[PDB]
Amino acid sequence: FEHATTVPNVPGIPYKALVERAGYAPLNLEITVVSSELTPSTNKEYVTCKFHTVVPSPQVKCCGSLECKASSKADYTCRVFGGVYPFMWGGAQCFCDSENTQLSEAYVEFAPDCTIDHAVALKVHTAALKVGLRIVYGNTTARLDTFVNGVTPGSSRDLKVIAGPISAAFSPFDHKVVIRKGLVYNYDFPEYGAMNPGAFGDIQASSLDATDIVARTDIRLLKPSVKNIHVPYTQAVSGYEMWKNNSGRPLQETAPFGCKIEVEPLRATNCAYGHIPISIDIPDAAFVRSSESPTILEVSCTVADCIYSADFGGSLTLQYKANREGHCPVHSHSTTAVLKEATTHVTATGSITLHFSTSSPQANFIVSLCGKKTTCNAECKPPADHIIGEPHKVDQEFQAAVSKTSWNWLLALFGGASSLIVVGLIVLVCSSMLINTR
Amino acid sequence: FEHATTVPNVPGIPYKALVERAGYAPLNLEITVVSSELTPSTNKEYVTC
Ligand SMILES: *[C@@H]1O[C@H](CO)[C@@H](O)[C@H](O)[C@H]1NC(C)=O
Repeated sequence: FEHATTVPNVPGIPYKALVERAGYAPLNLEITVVSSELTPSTNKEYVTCKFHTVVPSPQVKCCGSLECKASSKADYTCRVFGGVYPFMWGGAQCFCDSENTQLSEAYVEFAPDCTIDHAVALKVHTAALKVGLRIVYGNTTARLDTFVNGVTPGSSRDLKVIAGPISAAFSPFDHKVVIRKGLVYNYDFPEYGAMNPGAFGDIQASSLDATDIVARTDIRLLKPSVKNIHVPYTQAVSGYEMWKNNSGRPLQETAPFGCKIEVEPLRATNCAYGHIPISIDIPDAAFVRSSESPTILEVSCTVADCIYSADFGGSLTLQYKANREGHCPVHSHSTTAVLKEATTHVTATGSITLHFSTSSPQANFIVSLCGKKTTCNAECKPPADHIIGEPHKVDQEFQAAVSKTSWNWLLALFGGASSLIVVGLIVLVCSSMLINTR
Repeated sequence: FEHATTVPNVPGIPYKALVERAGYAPLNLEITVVSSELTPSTNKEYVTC
């Protein structure tokens, strides 16, 4: 048999649901979402890091002329200078008064340590959600893991189960993301092929060890002004360090709904938002015929005490009269309250206590014991402790916080002035015929 | 759990009170004032004889 149900997408909060079939006792269905896994699609854009300026030994032509030549190295900057007079520890290296000329070229390359300090800029899209479910029926447990899409049933014991699609899509990831040393940042990294000195992504490479690099970082050579040989270079500060200084907080301290984010797939995990519609198919053999199910008679409630607490602190008692020994299932059909146990032993005239949680002070609802029902009600109070860190609001509030006494107060407050105007019009027409008498 | 009371300051008169918590059976609580003790602060002015 196939049964459909909507469950909140949140870990550690089981959901109880029943299946009704003629001739078969109701079967408890417990559904738990063990862990969420939001894994989006990503395409590496480029990788950047701190760079390092190669300053190769300047070329010098003694007493002759020379010309600059371009090269394919990244940020290559070449410039000639005439009138130079190179000097070294050995003294003069060229000998001609101002005829000699020196050519200086510089370029940039990623520093070796980058091999571990690299930062990769990624583009994200088409977030996909994966849910792991545990289903309990007839004190039998089964596991599965399925994509949220409602067209790819999972495989578990050759059982097909379908989930989703999500009610409202949620994704903490933004179109442009940055990764470095296990940390993820939100940032609009410049597109590959576009560079801006003194900012993130001033050195860009397709791969960490790509021989081909493209990058401009505003290197301008200077005319030598010292006796000995020396090539003076001036350039802007590396952009990667500047981003590092003010990069801001990572995404672990900004993701809503407490998504725990792992880098290597770059996926969020174990966060809650939305409702999952799921259709579960149970084998028929799992069902038990009502003939062998225990028969109960003369059931009733007694609310020993109930506390309108966030945690599961409400108590209840049920009194039953039966004839056969066995186990029968129990449940609360009112969404505002959820029980704790699903099945209980049944005796000839036994009574059993149960634990339940509610999201309203007026705890009034219908509780099904085995195949029978019993309506019953009581009043709960707010708790002394108002902050706790355990599963809360097993059912969301449904504007049911209004108490029965408050309902009665509001009902009695309102009066029928409309009836009074109607009576006024009626007596007015009566007076009208009276005037017709006069 | 914290629970407050007002008791008569007098020895040999036990006071019985309860604590109410949902899901917990009521717990008796007996308070007895074994002996009072009032000590004032003093200074020695002088002595005579
Ligand atoms: C499950 O419940 C049925 C009904 O009482 C019982 O016969 C069966 O032994 C239970 N199975 C386990 C593993 O407890």
